[PDB]
Amino acid sequence: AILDLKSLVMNAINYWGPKNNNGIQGGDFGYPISEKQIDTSIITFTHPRLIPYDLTIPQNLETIFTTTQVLTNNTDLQQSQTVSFAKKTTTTTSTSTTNGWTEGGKISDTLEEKVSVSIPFIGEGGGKNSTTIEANFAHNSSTTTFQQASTDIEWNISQPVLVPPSKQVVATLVIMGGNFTIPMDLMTTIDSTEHYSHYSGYPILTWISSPDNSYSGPFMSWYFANWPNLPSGFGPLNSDNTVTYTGSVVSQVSAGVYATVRFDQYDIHNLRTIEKTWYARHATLHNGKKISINNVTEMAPTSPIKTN
Amino acid sequence: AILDLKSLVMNAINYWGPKNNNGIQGGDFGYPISEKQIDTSIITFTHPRLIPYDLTIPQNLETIFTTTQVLTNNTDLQQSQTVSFAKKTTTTTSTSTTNGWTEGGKISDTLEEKVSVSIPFIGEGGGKNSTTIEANFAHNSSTTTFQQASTDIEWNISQPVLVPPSKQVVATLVIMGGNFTIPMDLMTTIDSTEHYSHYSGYPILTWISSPDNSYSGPFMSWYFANWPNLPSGFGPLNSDNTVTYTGSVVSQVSAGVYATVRFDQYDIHNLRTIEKTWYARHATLHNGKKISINNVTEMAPTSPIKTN
Repeated sequence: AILDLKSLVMNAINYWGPKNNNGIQGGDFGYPISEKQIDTSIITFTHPRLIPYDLTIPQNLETIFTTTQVLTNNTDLQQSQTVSFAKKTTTTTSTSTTNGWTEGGKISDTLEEKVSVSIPFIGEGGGKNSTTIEANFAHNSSTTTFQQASTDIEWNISQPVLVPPSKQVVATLVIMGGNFTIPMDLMTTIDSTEHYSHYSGYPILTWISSPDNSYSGPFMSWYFANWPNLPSGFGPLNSDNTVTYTGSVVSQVSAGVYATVRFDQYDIHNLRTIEKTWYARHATLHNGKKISINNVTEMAPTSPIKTN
Repeated sequence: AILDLKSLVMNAINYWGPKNNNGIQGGDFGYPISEKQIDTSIITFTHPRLIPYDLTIPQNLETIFTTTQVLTNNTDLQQSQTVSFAKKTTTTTSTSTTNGWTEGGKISDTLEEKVSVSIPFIGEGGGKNSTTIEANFAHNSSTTTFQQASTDIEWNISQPVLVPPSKQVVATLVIMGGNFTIPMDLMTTIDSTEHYSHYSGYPILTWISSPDNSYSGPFMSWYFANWPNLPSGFGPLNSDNTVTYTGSVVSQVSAGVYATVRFDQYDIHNLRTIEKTWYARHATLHNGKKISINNVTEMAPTSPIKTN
């Protein structure tokens, strides 16, 4: 859920109050306190670290783009022609918080960063492969509301094709992509714009004002970290006197994963019939790398004998 | 357990054999094959990555070292005397494999590296703290046998002490340490010293010799990665045609975590009775950092009022 830090601070203050006065020397804060004696706006959250869980179970892809180039040789000699595709697609991510935080119900500003994520995938023959994908992720620790982000990828596939005389070669670019749900831990460090240092530094999560408002006293992170019902997601006191909270996001990513080119040869005088179909030797991944076409089609690799 | 890769390769070869001859073109390998037709010694394991799980549940410490320095002022004036401790201790780790690998029962050579590990700990008042510890870890992917390593740490604690006339101040260094069980995933990449490339590169896990031994054929990682009973710990085929295996270690670490100094004041003419006990303002961590003494003793921090 979205934890309110103002409430928890108020719960901690009201727990320590009658027992040690929150370490404040003197004063009549009238416990329990009302949310007017308090201003938690001085609390800072470190910009969150996003830790993707690395997907392990291979997924099925489907065709998200197909296009064609036509190469013709109506000459007397074998020609060397290059097939060149350049296609921009857009990887899309939408992200909701499962376990987030705010301070006094506030809604913070959506942030956006690049995250490397593991993408295990199933080639067309059912072959199993492993790659990584870099994408833009938007997140908001303060709502469950989905935050969208987008990333532009260009697929550049170029290679030479050997076209015989009076043949037509048709090159078909196919882009395979899928839909992945990546859960990520979301990591933040609770600090403050103000400290009660003096012997060593302690973030002040809130000054506690007297009911008449004349004087005040500081509420230090020490009392928050050692509060016996501090929730499960808060870490212990760091060397810093800061406290780490670890929340959660669930992200959904929709990305092209790999591209192949298929060649189909025809004789220019009957274009109804394929003479010869073959694949480019390499499929191209989202991240630009080249892998063997056997990893993603129904052909197994193959070798002759070696007679020593 | 310790998986033998020679067996699994042999199981894969004997699975594919009758079906496609392991992609080898021609030849009568007599399936099933015996372990003489095969030499898996060409298989390489990438030097393992060790991924520590970050301990979350705070632990109790005990006193692993205590020593004293005695400061005396038998002069007429307040003196400024520095107390200086330099103590070498040794962090010890012992590590056994839960899920490891070898090739044909071989026992590889124990390796040793520095790993940063999370150490949550309970101060003397029951306060909860978070630090990190860098230690040497020895591991062997091929046995369950414990591998020990050791790391030398110096504790340097120096500060000035204010000693009144005709007082004795006794400074007591206390080092608190504990015993932590860190489980770690162990990560390796199966490659080969030999490749059947030719269209793209495939590690050869083993040449398969004819029964008469005249000729042979290569067994490529493709057949291993797509073998329907490949075990659960192997990842899919990487872009590299390598296969990632992820095993496990369980490590036990015994380390000092923090040091404090307590001062006890006496009058030099009765040394049976403490006048005044107080702490150095800071405890010192294993990694050299300084944290407030309140995080690790039974004293809560404290502030006066501020009258605006």
